[PDB]
Amino acid sequence: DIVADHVASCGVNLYQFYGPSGQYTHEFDGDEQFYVDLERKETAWRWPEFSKFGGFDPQGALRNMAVAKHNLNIMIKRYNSTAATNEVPEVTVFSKSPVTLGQPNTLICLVDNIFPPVVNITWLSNGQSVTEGVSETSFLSKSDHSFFKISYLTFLPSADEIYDCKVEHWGLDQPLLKHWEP
Amino acid sequence: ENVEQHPSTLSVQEGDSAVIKCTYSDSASNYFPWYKQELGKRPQLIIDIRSNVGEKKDQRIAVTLNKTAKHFSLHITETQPEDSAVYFCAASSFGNEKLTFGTGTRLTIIPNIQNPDPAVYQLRDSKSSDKSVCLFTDFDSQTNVSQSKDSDVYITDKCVLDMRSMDFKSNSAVAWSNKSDFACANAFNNS
Amino acid sequence: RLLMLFAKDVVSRNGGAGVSQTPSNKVTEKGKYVELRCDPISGHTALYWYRQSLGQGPEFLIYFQGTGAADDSGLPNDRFFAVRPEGSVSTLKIQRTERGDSAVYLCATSALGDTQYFGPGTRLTVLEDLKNVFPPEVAVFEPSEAEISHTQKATLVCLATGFYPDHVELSWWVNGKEVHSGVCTDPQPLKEQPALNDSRYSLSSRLRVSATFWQNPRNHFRCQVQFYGLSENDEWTQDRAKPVTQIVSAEAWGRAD
Amino acid sequence: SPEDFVYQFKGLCYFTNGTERVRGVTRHIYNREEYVRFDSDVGVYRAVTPQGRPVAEYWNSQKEVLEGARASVDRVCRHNYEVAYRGILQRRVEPTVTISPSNLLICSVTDFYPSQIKVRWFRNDQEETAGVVSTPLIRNGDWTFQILVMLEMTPQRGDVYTCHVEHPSLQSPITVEWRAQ
Ligand SMILES: *[C@@H]1O[C@H](CO)[C@@H](O)[C@H](O)[C@H]1NC(C)=O
Repeated sequence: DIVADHVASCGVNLYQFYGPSGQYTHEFDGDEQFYVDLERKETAWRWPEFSKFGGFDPQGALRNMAVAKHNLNIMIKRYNSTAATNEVPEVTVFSKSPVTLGQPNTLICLVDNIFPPVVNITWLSNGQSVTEGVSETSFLSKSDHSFFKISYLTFLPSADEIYDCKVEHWGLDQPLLKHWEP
Repeated sequence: ENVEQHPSTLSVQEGDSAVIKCTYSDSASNYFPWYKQELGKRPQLIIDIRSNVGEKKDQRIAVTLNKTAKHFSLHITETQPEDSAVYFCAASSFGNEKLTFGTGTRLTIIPNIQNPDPAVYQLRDSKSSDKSVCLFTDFDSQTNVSQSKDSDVYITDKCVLDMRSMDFKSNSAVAWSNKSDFACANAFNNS
Repeated sequence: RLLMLFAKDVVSRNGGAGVSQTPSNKVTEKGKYVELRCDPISGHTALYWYRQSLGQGPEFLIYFQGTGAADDSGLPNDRFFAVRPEGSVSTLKIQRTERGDSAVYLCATSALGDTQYFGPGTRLTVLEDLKNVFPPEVAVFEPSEAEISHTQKATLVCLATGFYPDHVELSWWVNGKEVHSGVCTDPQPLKEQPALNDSRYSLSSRLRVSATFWQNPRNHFRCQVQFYGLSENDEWTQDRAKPVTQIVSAEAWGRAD
Repeated sequence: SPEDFVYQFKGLCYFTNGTERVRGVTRHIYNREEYVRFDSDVGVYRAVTPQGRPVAEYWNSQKEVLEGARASVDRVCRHNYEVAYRGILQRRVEPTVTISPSNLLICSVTDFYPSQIKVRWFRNDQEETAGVVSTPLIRNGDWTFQILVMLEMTPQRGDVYTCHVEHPSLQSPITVEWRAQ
């Protein structure tokens, strides 16, 4: 246990054999400053107000993705090809701010204890798929080296719409719905 | 991105110092190596400098760096002919480790010839060769050797040899032909 | 203007003292497949491949971190591909070869990635046909008596003539050891007829020994010109000997008084 | 289900008391298991597991790797504090305090940053503790927290309730009243 006022991750470097795929992010005190888009080779900010402090050469990431790609192969061998244990994620659904009908708000779907980092998170409005007003965080890191991820639905709380968050995972026998109604 | 390098070609007297200037664009560049390349060989890493120092010295060689003006150069003092090569500056950054090179400087150190004694000798025919060969040797490095104005005789440019257990250096140029009236007398030039 | 840094990952382990490439020269014709090998400085985790169109400086092709590609942005087209299956040796494969691919292919490696040490490079020489590949004729010419008397030194001259494409490696051997002391080869060969894209090349060299050395009949001089041509297996259907990669050499022994 | 294998490599910087005590750690993880760690307080690569013993052995002998990991704290950690972290630590977002009944009264302090918050409940200018429950800080995942602090109340005509909030972004506390209808 390391005591500190603050802690950055100047590089969470995620690489997995399934895909294969990767992710490169920096985090300051639990929050994602930026990510690197590995297909596009382009640094990207989910929350643009943070470009203001710190650019980043996409090349630095693609570099470490190469190393991880190499090292994962080494480490697979040493561990006798020991496949990752699927975890059972904890979904919870809550609002950003207090609920007032007619007041625009953002719904927050929190998927904790994600492992491995493979999850489809969609929203449902009256049991139908919503694509409008949905956005995500990247896979955020945890000291037990599992991940969490957070999807957002912006919405107009109405007389009747009923919302669900649909989470799909390999630790889940069947797509898991979490409900939220005004 | 890009790195610009001047001059294009440089001739300096043995002894004098030589200077190549370079300039880079990406302000993030943190590492700046220089390479020497002899003909038919790869670039040889001779000195490098990082953006936390302004100057580095290594024997006859010196490298400088202005991170605010993005200039960096190479100083070769007390030049010796072995120094004759193509030199390259390159630049690298912390996240992008590939080197991006300059267009090359072709260094030529003109060898100071101590006691010139310019003479033209003839060499003895090979049993297996229909040609005759003349050797122009022992001349001052300033001396001109012009190319053949006759299709049937071939004349090479000058070249410095050492040997290298004495304090001896010499230039030479070879003329050869199979033309019946080939006189070593005067295939060359002048005062 | 302002960038943050990061923790660089390092390769896990689970070559020679310098970076080697062989051969120095690969000579082929259009449309054929060419591989360029490169054995890294042993222990070096990062390998780079650069291309040098002669006249200009090196330009980046691909960068390996261990077994995997960190940066492939420099590969000129989809006919280029590079591998490094054991994170050690790396081969560069060029698929359907065109004249425009003619360059020297440098290889450089690094312990971690930053500081790069190059190899001697492989010059790929891609031609229309192989109909003009001729190996050299080598001839040595023994020293002027007049030079020997005047300067008490003896200059021998080697002449490699009649070869195409250019680029041969000329060495002087004396009593079974290569020599560099007293030697100077032309820095550039010359066209035997400059008015042609089809011209063949000549090249001279000089070895200069002391008179006593030349005058000792036990001293054996050889002038060796290495030539890069077609390999043993390559089709050849022309009225003349197959211009294989081969050494051509001429000799002289020292002569008394 | 598809079989997967996972590699994580984290470079972490721990700061304390400005930039006085700084501490760099790197973890190399296979699935959920850190197998080899470099820790600027230890000074060298340590194996956390059996599988990390030879990797750390090797790296520790390479003068250049060891030295690079040692410089990391000053070259990377201390640099990022200057480039980003210091300005991020300047970031102040004010909490929105709102009271609503669900006999339970829910003070909902929302949208704030940084994380440090005090929240107190009152009944008639007298602090109520016995009847308070709070959530942990909740992380919104944008750059804000929120927190819900409940007072268990038995409302009477006359009574004034006050949710009282202190946060680094506020020069003075926010108070929000709720009068028994
Ligand atoms: C923080 O560090 C400074 C000097 O770096 C020191 O003066 C100050 O007392 C320190 N504060 C604490 C709480 O350690």
